[PDB]
Amino acid sequence: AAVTCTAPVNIAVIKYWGKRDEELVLPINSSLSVTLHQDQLKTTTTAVISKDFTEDRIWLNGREEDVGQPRLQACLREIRCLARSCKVHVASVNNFPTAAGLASSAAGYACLAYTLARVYGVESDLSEVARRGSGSACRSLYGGFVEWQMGEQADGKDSIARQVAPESHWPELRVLILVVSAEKKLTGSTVGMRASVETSPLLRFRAESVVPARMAEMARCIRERDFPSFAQLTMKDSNQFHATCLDTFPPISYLNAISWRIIHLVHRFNAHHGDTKVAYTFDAGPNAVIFTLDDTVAEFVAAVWHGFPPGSNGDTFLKGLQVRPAPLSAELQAALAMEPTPGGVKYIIVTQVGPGPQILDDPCAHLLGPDGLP
Amino acid sequence: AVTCTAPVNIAVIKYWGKRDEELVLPINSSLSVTLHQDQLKTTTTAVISKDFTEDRIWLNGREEDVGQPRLQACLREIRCLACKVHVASVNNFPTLASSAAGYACLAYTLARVYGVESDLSEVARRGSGSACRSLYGGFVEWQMGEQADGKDSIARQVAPESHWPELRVLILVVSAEKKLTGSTVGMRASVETSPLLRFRAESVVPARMAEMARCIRERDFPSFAQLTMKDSNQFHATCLDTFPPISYLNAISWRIIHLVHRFNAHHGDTKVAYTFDAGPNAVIFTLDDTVAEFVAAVWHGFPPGSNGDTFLKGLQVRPAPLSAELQAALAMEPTPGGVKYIIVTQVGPGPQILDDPCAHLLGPDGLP
Repeated sequence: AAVTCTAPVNIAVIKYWGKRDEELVLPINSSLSVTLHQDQLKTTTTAVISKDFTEDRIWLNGREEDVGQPRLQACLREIRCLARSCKVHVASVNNFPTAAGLASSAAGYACLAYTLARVYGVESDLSEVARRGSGSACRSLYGGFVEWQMGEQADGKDSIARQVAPESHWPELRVLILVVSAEKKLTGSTVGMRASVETSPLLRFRAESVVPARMAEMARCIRERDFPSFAQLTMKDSNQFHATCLDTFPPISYLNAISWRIIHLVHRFNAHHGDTKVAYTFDAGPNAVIFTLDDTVAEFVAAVWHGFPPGSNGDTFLKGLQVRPAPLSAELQAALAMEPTPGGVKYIIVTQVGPGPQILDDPCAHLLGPDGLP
Repeated sequence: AVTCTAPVNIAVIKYWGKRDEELVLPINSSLSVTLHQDQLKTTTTAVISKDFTEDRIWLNGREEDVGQPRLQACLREIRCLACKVHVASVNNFPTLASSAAGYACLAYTLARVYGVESDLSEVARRGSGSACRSLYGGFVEWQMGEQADGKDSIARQVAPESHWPELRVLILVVSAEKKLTGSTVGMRASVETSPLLRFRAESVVPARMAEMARCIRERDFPSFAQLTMKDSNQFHATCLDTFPPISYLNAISWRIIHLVHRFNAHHGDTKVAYTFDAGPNAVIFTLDDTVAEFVAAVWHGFPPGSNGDTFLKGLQVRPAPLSAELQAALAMEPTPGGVKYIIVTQVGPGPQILDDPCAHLLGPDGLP
């Protein structure tokens, strides 16, 4: 009998950047993230076991990756090592474009750990299982606001994930992913964070005497639902992450011209309202992740539309949660003070805080057919 | 009736952030290289108007307000060292640190007009922080100082211009737009909001000053180059760690950066270095024997158009035809017009006194 689950992606507000152990995958600092809603973004994963299967084979979007990959190996190990009816088959897919944003690896391994976890009846906490596949994958194991504890034990056993606050905790929070125009071939995050660790004297200071306090401060902002404090912290930590990339040698560059016009749009927007109503955060690419409350989504989206008009359609420019087009104040439009960049923004994914991985209950949803694919 | 010229300089260990706004005192020391006045220079003529209504000043032919706070502070400071002066200035700096070159020249000229003993570090610093590093030639240091009265926050020569004859400097003037944030306001903002800047000044800069000095001393280019690049990068990192964040590097800046690393990688050695100030313009450091090839690399990366008739300025140099291997290694598609032009210079001497009677920027009045 096949089993199928779905998993979410998550956006780090206190960024994870740099490993202290590349083998067990342990971070030099802890991280705090927000789980996005599977209604909008998700990874579907189907697993089936045995009958003396034609080995262990895993499918992703179509291409039949290899089980030899050191990452899958480590993952397949943890689950099987935790199993205290042999061969396994897995097929997974997702609904987020490879252009969309990042955090696709985490989601994928989170769903992998969850699906297989229950293909063996593993009731245990499988953070370690997902972590070995993808560091930040453990944060996608719970819904709402999740932290990835760097861990203190060299055996990488306490470097797990824990919920800071459930989905229902902040019903008003909203998340926007602004997929920007970009050609620049980006350096990978695994390869790049390694170079930052080997060469960035500022990265060492960030982890030793900066993050710990920010983690605590951020957990506090979430419990109290203090947006301005949440927003500020998020921007300063996004900025510091990219700062350490610039301090790496050779320097790394993920933000492009569009990234900056957006950064500047957010600060001008906030200054006009004389209040921190919007926040931005960037991962290892130029796409912008925007955090804002439900009551300010429409006006802010109307603002990006003004700054980066798609060039007639409106269709597919807004995806996910429904946003009603709002008009722009003349004073607000002036405060933005920025000539438009047509096409600057490909499209906008609108979502909210979501739950942890889900278990499906429809046979028609299984990804693996009565044997293979589809 | 005195005319002088002063040079600009490029900091290799960046000065960024003050510990005292009024006295212009840094939170860390800095080291720069004095570029030759044969390529870039500010000319300043001061005349003690034995009797004219107030003090007047002209910059490139346009009269400015002698009431600017920095100008006055500079005036009071030197006028202290010892009357009723008229000043005129000009420079061949197309619209970098033209400000430091300006006060170093004003302080040096007036110093001669009033016949002030010596050491204009403080007079210059009060006009523009980095100006004090333009009072000496070669490789100069701006010691941050231990005294709160800031009398020991001055310039100190690390080596004369004759020390590294081979070193060359290129200034790639890039096409840019975004109204840049001024450096005074920018760095003040950094000191108030950037936690990485504090760590930079407390535990990084000090040691880097020592190694930079050691690289110059031993003419160890590759080490001098890497450190220069790492510090340019850390400066811009603390700018981004500022809240709101500050951005000086643009797309062309990054292409040039990538170009440099690729060039070095192809040759299996650090032969070129870049450093960026509060703007997207790139300052390149490289030895004399590799400028021709690097110039050709830039030309190929950013073709000037009109066969670059006015693409190369300063020290004459002909690009070296690029090999097919080098082009493939740089792996960069063309960016026509990316670089408006390249200025070629080298290490130069401190400010100079112009003995030619025909050089005065103003006769017995204040006009051409």
